[PDB]
Amino acid sequence: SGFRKMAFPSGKVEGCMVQVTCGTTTLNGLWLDDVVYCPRHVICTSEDMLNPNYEDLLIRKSNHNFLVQAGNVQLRVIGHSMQNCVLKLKVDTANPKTPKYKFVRIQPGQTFSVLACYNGSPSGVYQCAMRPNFTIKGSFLNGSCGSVGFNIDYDCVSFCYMHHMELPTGVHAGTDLEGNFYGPFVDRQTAQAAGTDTTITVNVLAWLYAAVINGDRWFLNRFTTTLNDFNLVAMKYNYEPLTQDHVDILGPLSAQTGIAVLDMCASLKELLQNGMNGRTILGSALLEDEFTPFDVVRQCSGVTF
Amino acid sequence: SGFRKMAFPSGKVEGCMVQVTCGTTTLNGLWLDDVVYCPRHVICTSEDMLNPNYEDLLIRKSNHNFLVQAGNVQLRVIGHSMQNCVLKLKVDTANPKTPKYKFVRIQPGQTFSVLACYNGSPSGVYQCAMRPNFTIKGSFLNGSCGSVGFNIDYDCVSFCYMHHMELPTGVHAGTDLEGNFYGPFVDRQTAQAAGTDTTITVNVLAWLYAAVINGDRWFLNRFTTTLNDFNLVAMKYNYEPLTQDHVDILGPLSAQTGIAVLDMCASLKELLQNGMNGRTILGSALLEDEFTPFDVVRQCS
Ligand SMILES: O=C1C[C@@H](C(=O)Nc2cccc(C3CC3)c2)c2cccnc2N1
Ligand SMILES: O=C1C[C@@H](C(=O)Nc2cccc(C3CC3)c2)c2cccnc2N1
Repeated sequence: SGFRKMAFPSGKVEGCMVQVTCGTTTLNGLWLDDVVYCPRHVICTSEDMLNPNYEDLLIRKSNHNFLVQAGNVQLRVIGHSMQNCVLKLKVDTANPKTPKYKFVRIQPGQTFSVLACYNGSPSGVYQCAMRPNFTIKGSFLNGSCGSVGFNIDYDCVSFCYMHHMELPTGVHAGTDLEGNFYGPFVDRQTAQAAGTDTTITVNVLAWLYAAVINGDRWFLNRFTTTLNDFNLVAMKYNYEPLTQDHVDILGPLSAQTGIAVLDMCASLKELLQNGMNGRTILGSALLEDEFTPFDVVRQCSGVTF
Repeated sequence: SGFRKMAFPSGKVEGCMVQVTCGTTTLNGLWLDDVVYCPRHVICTSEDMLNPNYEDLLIRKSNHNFLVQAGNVQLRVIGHSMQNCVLKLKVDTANPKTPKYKFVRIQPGQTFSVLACYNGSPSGVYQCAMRPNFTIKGSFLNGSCGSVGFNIDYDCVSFCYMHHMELPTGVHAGTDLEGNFYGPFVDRQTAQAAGTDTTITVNVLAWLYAAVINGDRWFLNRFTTTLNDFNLVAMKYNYEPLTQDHVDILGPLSAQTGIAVLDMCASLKELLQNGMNGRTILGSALLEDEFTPFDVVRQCS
């Protein structure tokens, strides 16, 4: 029993984290095979950050301007290039701890584990969702840039996120490992703001299924609904539309618990309209939207890595 | 900024997890140097579970009755002994991935990371606290026994928990790595039940200090309180007593934020009275009690 916000075990990623230094800037890099990946903003100083010309800053650098430290060992940089907003430093040694991996771009609503790091040293791991407004609600201080997010699908690490910056609201923005931002953000010091966020409906439903599986059933009711009626309610409460694909994805949980997705939608309708009436669900007084259907099934079935 | 329930990176522990089998029972063990630690109940059968006599079950076993698998490899067991409620299996290979480590017994309110494991392979990592009633609110299925809890302050892993069982209420009980249970529990399937659980007051206060550090002040008020009046009110909401030690421990957070500990106590009293009136603190609509003072300073500043 029990249901917790759970991250993937982080060991396979821990063996890839290094420190990257350029001038007076130190941040984290990801060392896979013979390349170190890190945010291209490592090459900027204070003045540069206001309006950087990255190609022009980069052409001025030699390999020896980038100091890469893996533990207590310096790696030799033998090449450098940029891909979108990530810098790729070719080094003279392949990482002997390189896991089986891929680079994947995730969709809003999908979850991943973040390994927060400082000076190339992993400090903490936590689970995040990519918000509908393409931010993440992370926990990051000065020095965390280049921290990465990932999933593990089998023995294969899927890297999906590299941390680039904090927005003024205190939420976080970054890129895939091919250097494309999630969201309408740019890597420069200027006023930027996230869009208004919405709640991830399919995930709330997943978590309601988790609650039922763990014995917490007070919110169930005799009623059902239709997709269109439910979506009018979702829109009113700043919930993402529920699609037929979402309904299909929750199919397993529906069959296991005997509660059809649109029956559970009728539960969720009532919760939005009436609140929780002083009760909790899985120890929370708000509706949790950072577990996917896959997360719920995985944790309520004991899958291993 | 931001504030998350954060676990330690699990890699140092992952490299120590093995599978232990005895008869038809398989669970997890922790392989450090040349010893594998696991719950002694691995040697029980169905019959045994109400009133096992562990010394009598153990004397009947040989080394070769214990199968230990580390990844794809069998380890050879060359010795065994029991210490309290843990079995220690001496094996013929020291674990080359053994981290710097120590065994520490923790007190209620302390937090740690759990690496949940099945068949000797890591499933997930999450953060837990030792509740005042000596249970933890974990996430554990059949096969999770022998999963461990730990902290990593610096490069040294401090092992503080090994998982043994789930109580009827769905909460979890286990031992330190010297095999002494937390709380009044025993490794038997007799009816046992945890004490009423209470809120960890010192941690709630820590987390209110975290909210102030992250720029949120809405819940403060102009009042203070004596320690004794605070405790008289807080007990009525099932909050643990706050002690002078706890007040001392909050001193650094007090000094960082400019808010005296007993003024923060006054804020908490009002929150218990009023609720949150549709607001949140660090993203929660309930008061959070699974961050320690030490955790707050580590994650914020
Ligand atoms: O998440 C973080 C990392 C880091 C940060 O946000 N840097 C940062 C901010 C704006 C723009 C840029 C770059 C693209 C041009 C980088 C930080 C420094 C100090 C305090 N908190 C944090 N939080
Ligand atoms: O945490 C867990 C592990 C495991 C469990 O609780 N085993 C267990 C229960 C009572 C007593 C004993 C031993 C000392 C005599 C062991 C379990 C089995 C089935 C369903 N859920 C779980 N949850």
